[PDB]
Amino acid sequence: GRSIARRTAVGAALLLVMPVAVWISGWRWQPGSWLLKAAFWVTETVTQPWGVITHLILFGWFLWCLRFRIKAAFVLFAILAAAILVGQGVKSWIKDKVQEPRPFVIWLEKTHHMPVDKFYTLKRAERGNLVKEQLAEPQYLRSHWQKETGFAFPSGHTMFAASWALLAVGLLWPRRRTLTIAILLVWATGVMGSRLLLGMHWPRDLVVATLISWALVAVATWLAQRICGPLTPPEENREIAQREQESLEHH
Ligand SMILES: CCCCCCCCCCCC[N+](C)(C)[O-]
Repeated sequence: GRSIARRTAVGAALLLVMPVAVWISGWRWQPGSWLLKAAFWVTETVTQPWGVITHLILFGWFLWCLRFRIKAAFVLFAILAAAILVGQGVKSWIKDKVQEPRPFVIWLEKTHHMPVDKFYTLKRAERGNLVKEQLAEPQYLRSHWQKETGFAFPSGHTMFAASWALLAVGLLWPRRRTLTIAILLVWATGVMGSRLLLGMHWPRDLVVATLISWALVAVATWLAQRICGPLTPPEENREIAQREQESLEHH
């Protein structure tokens, strides 16, 4: 019954573990040398460029594991899509009220001799264009800081990876390759870590995207299940049991 929502919850909490830990810890970012590249790979698996690859594969794969009760599965991926739309809607809509530095911006204004008092005594958009110019004077990492922003926004990356992971844990505990759960969990954590290491986000931001991710996934499961039909074990109790007893077979 409510079991999904239990697991989902637990999942959130689990994924809340690392960032709250970090958040409490007083850690700060600064230069290093090879980690940046791996973290950049991990974030690039969510960036779109590519993709859109991870996303589709996870989509279809989920649909396989989501068989039987697949009637709601599509509904589910529609709801998620809907909020996704809603998402890009709000994102693009307000870039006004942010006014917050990204971990690297602080180190920058410092390193570049920019009185913080004066730094915020200046405008709003001019600040951003100045961060752009200060960035202009590794390379790909610069490309990423430019492409992203001066101001820190919510974490899309976190939200996406975390929503996937949450979906994974929550709506399947009854096994289709539990490797999928463990992998989405570790991967999600890896994206969040990727954001931290790259001077992209403050730990609180990660915590919050994980929460948003939680609420989104929750509302989506409850609503998709409302109309019509849940998963729940599908007949697939017998089929999953049939795959379970195949584990001890050989003889
Ligand atoms: C900065 C990018 C804006 C993203 C818009 C909001 C995204 C929330 C969608 C999370 C759902 C991920 N999922 C489960 C469909 O894979």
